[PDB]
Amino acid sequence: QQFGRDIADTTDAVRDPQTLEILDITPCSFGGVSVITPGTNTSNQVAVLY
Amino acid sequence: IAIPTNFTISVTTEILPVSMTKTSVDCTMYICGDSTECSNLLLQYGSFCT
Repeated sequence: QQFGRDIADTTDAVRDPQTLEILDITPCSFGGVSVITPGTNTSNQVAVLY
Repeated sequence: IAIPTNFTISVTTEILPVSMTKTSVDCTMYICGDSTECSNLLLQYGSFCT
């Protein structure tokens, strides 16, 4: 077995042809950021939730 | 007429849902993965992701 895929058929892990090791592939785009703000009217401070 | 001479105390269970699972979808990551030009094409569709 040369590579693996998830339910969506997205390629989740591959095998290096030379070393023959198993490497998982994870998207390089974190989109789970939330910003807590008391309002620009009252302050410019924020907190960040990952 | 018919009158009751005794009583029973019945405990009965009623089951009611109150909440779902809070789910979120990163529209861009779902549609285009991490492809830059797919994302550029997706901008042409406006505010659907928002």
